[PDB]
Amino acid sequence: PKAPGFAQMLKEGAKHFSGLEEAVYRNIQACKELAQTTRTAYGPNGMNKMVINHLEKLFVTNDAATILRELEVQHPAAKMIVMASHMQEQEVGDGTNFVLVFAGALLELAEELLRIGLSVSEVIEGYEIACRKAHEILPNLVCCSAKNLRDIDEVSSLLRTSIMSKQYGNEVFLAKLIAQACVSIFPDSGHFNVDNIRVCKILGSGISSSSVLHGMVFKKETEGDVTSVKDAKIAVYSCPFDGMITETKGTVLIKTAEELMNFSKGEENLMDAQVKAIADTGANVVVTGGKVADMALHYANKYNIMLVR
Amino acid sequence: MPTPVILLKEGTDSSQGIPQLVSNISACQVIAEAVRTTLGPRGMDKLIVDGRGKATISNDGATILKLLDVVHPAAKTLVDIAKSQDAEVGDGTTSVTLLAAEFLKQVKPYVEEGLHPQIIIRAFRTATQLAVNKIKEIAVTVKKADKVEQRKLLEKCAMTALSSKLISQQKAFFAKMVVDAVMMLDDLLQLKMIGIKKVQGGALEDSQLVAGVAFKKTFSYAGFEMQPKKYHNPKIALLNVELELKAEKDNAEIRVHTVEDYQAIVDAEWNILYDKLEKIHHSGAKVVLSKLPIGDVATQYFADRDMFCAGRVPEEDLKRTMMACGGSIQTSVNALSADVLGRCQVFEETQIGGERYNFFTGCPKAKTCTFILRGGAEQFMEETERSLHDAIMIVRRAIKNDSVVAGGGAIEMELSKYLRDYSRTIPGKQQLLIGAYAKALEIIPRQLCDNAGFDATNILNKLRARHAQGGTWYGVDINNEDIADNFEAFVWEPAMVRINALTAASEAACLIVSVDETIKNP
Amino acid sequence: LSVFGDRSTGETIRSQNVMAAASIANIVKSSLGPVGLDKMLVDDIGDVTITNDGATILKLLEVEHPAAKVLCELADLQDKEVGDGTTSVVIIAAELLKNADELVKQKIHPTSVISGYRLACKEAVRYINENLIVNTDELGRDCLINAAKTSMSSKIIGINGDFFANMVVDAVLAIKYTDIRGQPRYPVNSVNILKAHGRSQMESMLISGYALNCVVGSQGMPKRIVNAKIACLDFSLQKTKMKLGVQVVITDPEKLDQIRQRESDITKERIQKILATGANVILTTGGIDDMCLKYFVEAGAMAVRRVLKRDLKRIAKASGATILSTLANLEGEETFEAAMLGQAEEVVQERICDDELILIKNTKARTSASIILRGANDFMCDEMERSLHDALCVVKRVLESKSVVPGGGAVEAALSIYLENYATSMGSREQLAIAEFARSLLVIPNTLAVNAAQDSTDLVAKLRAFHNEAQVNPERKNLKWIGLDLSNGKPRDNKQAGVFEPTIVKVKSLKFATEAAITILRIDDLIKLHPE
Amino acid sequence: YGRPFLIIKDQDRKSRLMGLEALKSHIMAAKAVANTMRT
Amino acid sequence: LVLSQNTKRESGRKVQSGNINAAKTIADIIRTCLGPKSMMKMLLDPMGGIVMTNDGNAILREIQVQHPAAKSMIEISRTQDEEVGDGTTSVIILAGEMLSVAEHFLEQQMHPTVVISAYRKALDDMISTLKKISIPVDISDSDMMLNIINSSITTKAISRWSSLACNIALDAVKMVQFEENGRKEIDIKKYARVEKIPGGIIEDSCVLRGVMINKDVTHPRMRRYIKNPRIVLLDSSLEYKKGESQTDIEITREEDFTRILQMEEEYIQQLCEDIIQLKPDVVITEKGISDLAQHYLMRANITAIRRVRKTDNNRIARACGARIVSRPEELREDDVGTGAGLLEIKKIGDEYFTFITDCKDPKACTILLRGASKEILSEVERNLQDAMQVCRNVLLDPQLVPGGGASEMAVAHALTEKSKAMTGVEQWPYRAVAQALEVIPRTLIQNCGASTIRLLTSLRAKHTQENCETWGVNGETGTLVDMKELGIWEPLAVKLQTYKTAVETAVLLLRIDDIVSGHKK
Repeated sequence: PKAPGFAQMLKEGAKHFSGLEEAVYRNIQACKELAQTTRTAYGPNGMNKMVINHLEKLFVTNDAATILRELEVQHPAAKMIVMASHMQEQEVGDGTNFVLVFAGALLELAEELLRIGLSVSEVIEGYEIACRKAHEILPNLVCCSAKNLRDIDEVSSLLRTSIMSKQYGNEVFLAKLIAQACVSIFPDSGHFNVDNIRVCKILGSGISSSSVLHGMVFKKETEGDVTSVKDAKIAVYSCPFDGMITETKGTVLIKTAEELMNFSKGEENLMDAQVKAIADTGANVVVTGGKVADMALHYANKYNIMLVR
Repeated sequence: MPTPVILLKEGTDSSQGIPQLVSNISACQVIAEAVRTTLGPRGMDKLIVDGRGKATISNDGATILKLLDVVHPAAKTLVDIAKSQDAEVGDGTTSVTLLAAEFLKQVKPYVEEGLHPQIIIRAFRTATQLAVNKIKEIAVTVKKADKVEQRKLLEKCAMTALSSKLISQQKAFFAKMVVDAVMMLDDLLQLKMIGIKKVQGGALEDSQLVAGVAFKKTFSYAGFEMQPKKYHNPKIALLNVELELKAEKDNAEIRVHTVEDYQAIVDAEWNILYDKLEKIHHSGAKVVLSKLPIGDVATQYFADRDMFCAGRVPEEDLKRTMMACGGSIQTSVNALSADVLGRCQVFEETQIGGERYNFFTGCPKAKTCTFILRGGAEQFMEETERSLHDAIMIVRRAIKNDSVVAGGGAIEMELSKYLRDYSRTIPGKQQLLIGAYAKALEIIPRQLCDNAGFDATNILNKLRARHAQGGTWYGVDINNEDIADNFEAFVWEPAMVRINALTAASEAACLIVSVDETIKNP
Repeated sequence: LSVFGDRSTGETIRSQNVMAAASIANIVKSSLGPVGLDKMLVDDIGDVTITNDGATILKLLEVEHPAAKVLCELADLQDKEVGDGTTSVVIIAAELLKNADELVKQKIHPTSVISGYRLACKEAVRYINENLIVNTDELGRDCLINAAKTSMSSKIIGINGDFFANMVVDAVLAIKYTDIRGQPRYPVNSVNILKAHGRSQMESMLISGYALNCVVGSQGMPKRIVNAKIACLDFSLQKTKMKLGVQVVITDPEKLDQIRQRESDITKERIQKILATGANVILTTGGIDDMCLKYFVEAGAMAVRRVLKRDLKRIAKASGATILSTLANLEGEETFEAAMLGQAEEVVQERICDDELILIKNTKARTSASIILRGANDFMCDEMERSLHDALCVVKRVLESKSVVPGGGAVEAALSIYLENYATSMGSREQLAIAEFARSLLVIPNTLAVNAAQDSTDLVAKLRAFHNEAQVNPERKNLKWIGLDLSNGKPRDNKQAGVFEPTIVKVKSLKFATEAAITILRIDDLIKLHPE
Repeated sequence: YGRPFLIIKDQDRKSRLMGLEALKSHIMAAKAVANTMRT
Repeated sequence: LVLSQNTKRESGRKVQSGNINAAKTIADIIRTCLGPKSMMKMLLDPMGGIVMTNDGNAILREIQVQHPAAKSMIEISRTQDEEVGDGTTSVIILAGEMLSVAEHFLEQQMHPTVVISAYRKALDDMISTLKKISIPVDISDSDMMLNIINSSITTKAISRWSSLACNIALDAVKMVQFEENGRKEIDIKKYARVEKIPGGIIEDSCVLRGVMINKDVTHPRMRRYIKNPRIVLLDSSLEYKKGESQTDIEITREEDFTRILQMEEEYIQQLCEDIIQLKPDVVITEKGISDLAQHYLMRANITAIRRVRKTDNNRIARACGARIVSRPEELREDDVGTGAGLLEIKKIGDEYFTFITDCKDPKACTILLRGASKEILSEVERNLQDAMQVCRNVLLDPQLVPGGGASEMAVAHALTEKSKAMTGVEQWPYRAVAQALEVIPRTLIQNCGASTIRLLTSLRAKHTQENCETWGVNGETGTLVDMKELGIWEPLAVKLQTYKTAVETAVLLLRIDDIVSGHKK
């Protein structure tokens, strides 16, 4: 014993699979795991789930894709369906749950016919054409093709189902606020892009006290005072708020004494003149992410202007 | 040699279901027991030391829980809520954890029954919401009433709030301090304004509140001792700009053939500093502050002209200072004018615990003060500050919200009773949840009596009987060791605290119960 | 301050043992009631063991923590006292411990808890006698049929129970036995059970007699005897010894042949002397020599070597034989008497599963019963006999105590409320323990329902109501009832359903549970000690 | 149910002393300090 | 640390699926091995040898595993093999597949107990089904049995040699009938000795009217060829044997020592003359033989064999009808080795063999297997073992079943007939088991390699007509075939325990919910 033979030592250590056995058995089972992994997933009665990532980060979840995103699965075909719904999610949102369910079920009976002796290729075609027929028959089941563009009530009733599926507890609040969100946004950059929505996360003050703003927020500090004018005059500058330093290494040089006085002195007055010209426009706020000149803010307070950072 | 293909990584741990679910509940109970003793007029506090060897005592659990680095996932959520409620309202975060696990605890046997968690959470949402409104209904305001000075209630709340942590014997002392101190916070109302000075040594009963700012800090330069340190009615200069001969300014090489021009230049560099100083002096003010370092020589010039100065200052305390004296911090010496120039009732600087401090207060319009916190134990300071911190933020909301309730567990007993009768209304599986919701609910005084080492059962049955008909704010007395109108015994709380508490607890389990399995990645 | 191990006290150990007990409970929580699911354990090397009875499971479960071992050994005892309730009793132990601990987990004085528990048990059993149902009025065979198939539920064989129980009841009435001159005691474990993989339990057969896990010694020896000429003999048959030290010394060689001659002739004449009686069947736990084998073939005799001591004792009691440690007489000569013979209709060795085992049919002296097991694997048979082993006991107890208790968890259903009211009687603080005692006592139907996997509380609630109703309008002859079902998931009359259990089962169960928690509850501190 | 589960890192060596035992332990230490300085 | 310290435990559906999966493997690894078109497998024993065999039992009997139910499945194979021999070609493949669908209701959240409950119902009808569709057969008619045997053996490599074995199996089987049980005579397959000798050819192996001994004449002068000898079975040794009582001698006089030595001579010779007084011819004993007596027995020209294995001595005794003796003085002429048609000792090639032929109506016989190589031979006899075993089962029951899956479909619709008429939740399990049955002919298709789905549907369609029940699947054509002409006929009892075993497997694995390791005792 202790010495079988190999007809092909082609492999320096690797996994070659064959005989349909993996396809007929191993491929199926791995898929069946995924079904079992997320069978509970969808449902207003479907409950959430949490997983820790490899970097020990918490994730409570009911959405399959996100939790699916948290799984370094190693079976190849596993990833296929994973990335499948992953893009599917990228395409539509919820349904990840559903498609995986479709996935396993389609697989689950498939080997049965395969085990019953049905042709894999013929299995492919029949599986194909039926889906095509399904597309054909799908449209004839549309009812209540809700149309009202900018009402709150319709979509609130509408969007709830998405909410209820992945949050069965707080539909009324969540419905109105996104409905509040959706109606607030009109076709401006082209038909209500999702990215036109921003979200801020603030701990405490349980969900009922969560709100929605017709504006936008920053969880950042401030430099001078804090005021609101109903006529807000904002200055926006991707440029860092300071004297424009040449990118080239331009070192100031002097030759005589009186340079020093006027050098510091002049810099002061020009930034003041810089900010003054801004202030004369009445702009009570200037914004930038970039580096901020200290005397400028000194001036900015002197003309009492808001700064963003 | 083929091998059956694994699904996930080696050692990717998972455990599913009730055995999974119940385990977390135990951990929650484990968590709570670490904090059960904590809050209470005769409550408890703990000490924990890090791996670095730094000891840390605490009475507010959130700090302790923050110290207690949880490895379990679901337990961190409990830790997470503490930061929330701590970032919300303060002590009772202690109780908040008690809220959850006890809510966890009573359902746990019902969890043994294969009950869909959604059912359980369904009532939990129902119970909390119904509970919450009753809180609002039986909440207490005073501004409709007549016998309140705007601070007495705040005064009462803190005494109530303060009557659990380490300075419990001096609540009557500090309460006035903070209330009148918080009276200054209008209307930015933020804690950043008001500083805390953890000054070592001295009896905490000698700890000070100054209607101004003091500096725990300084630094030694040459003449820094020499100049006068009393300025009876001084004028305050606030410079951000440093004062030194081109120490860290724009970098530039200079070119000069002539020695005299070389001569002239180095003279000129000095005249720069003199010129600011001339601007400094000719301002006529007497005190200059700088976040930045100051040339030692100018101090001598200030000493020569008997002006005070200080550099390298914390801007925060400087920010207080400008917010204290109303003057404006400057970067331009030349554009200076007296309008931005601070004034104070009197400035001084005093030795305290050997430490070299700088004193100035009496500004009639100063919306910012600072707390000189004497105390002989390092650990006391932060612990007190944390106690101090809670005291401020809690009354801050109280200033924000003129709604109060009695303490001493009366609220919860009132709720449990109300829900108890309400459970009779609702038939079926919900009804059992309601009672347990009440049954978990009552725990808070029980531990208090436990932390009092009393027979809470007599108290409870007395309470429940006494809370059947005779009066709302009847509740536990620690000292008389039984029922009392803690409201008339002046145990008064902002509603929001428990309001947020139960709600946050509510979702916690609703979060908690909603998971069937765990997955681990190495 | 003791070396080689520390101590933990109070709640830490208190809860710890609670955690230990609950762990023990969940191990067995799924194998109880008509819908319990049986366990199996790979030993270490694949000699696995499937079984539903915890007493086996626990006995086969290694334990290191103290308190759990109490339960396992306690589980063993009730098995040594009942046999099932292993399905239940340990479940009772921890849960009552669970609730009682919870009270103390607040403040409650343990000794107070003990005292109410002391009353609670006494309260319970008294009402148990106040709720008893007697089988004497009932049809003997019918209720034994009922309880067995009730006992047959939760077991592998519950489907075939009617065949089985009928088989079983015949066995016990075939194991009738006259006791102290005033009792008809019926001896368990006296019935012989032989397990044999192969045919189905459909083909499993009871022996109206005894069956032997033995074979014919001599292939030439005959195989089946239609006669009653049967003997047992502890005395072995070899060339007789000197048997202590007795040296044989020869100075005169002339008789060594005669010496060596008689060495076997003694065995030979003993063969002849017993044969001259005409005995046709003999057993000997001792060894049997081939010289004897040859002689018996000449007789065409029937003989057995190395038979287990107990069975031949049953044989002598069965056949009417006298087991004989030797041949003797009140006079010195070793004589033998036909009166020592045992008698029976026919004896055959038969190859079941290609292995010839010996059958005994209808000993006229004392009617005997033995049961032949047929199954798929050895794993199936050795477990089903345990159920069979327990199957005998319960009926034996029913025979032992002519009284019955309805099965299907009615007990605590009635107990819970009756104690619930009874708790109010004391007025102390112990009634809480009484209340938890009842509350914890409610566990069984919940375990049933979860084992049946439906909404438990509502079933419980309905069970609470009718039993609560059973405590309203004392005209209860048409208001007192008993019963609950799981297969259809709704309550019933187990009395009408025939779902019955022996009273003694629950009686000792509660008491043994009562004692156990008492032992466990009073603990407040454990101290470890490392080995040498 | 009964099985090990992880809560705080190094839990084996995360020892913890509580209550009256802890308090006295402080006292003996404190006395040690007291007597250490007595002379 | 609480429970058992590093002994693993698991519960519920994962356990359920795991057992479901392993059996699926367990059945699968052999699905190639049934049918006249089966395959044939060769194995590595752990210690180096080779066994090549199609009979699944030994294959699984030669299988090491870690998961339990597989080992649980293992014994089930060997048990039915032990009781029935074959069907092991099929029973387990039935078994796991039953489980394979059996899981399918686990996701249906149906409690297995009912699923068990239907099963016990299902088998009952199944046994009733087969009894209805059984056929008794005469047992005296040889040729049908021979047909039955080839029908029973046209599955193994000896297929090319059906004629030989069929008669070979029949002859030994017939000649083993121990009538002292009245008319309840019972045959034995342990008196059916099998001797495998390499070399020669299958055609050379034959049934011997007697016994074969791998030993030799102790002395040349004893003849190696005799027609009608007399044979002695001396259970006792032939030499001087210990005085059992730690006996001792104290001689003092010179002649004593020499005297005693003669006495042992005398004692031995004593034995010799007692033997010869019955005028025997052949001496057989399981113990040694004194050459000095052997001189005497040589002096009597009486054939002698020493140290012969006891079971053979019995079969030798059962060959010549004589009974073994341990007592030469109590030897009885009723056990004269009469019933000996020919005595001989041949040379097989490097081995003497003892040739004992033409007993009058012998009851014991050994089959002489003369082939190519012992692993070939060992494979043969296993097939022989099955061949003879079923025959006695046929000798145990004259009622026969038509296999080839024909019976399988018969119950299948029969349960379907039962299924639709048995309304309730349990109905779906009932049809499912019927659904399970259909695989065996299907499996037969793959071993042939034909369009399984179409043929199966037609077969079911074929068996929808009540008029025809013998329609089964041909081994080689892979076509629907009525059995009556095809003749693949089987003992009913073979199929009974088959289903009996199959369903027992199902219930046993189904009640499982849990795994426990590390017992440490």
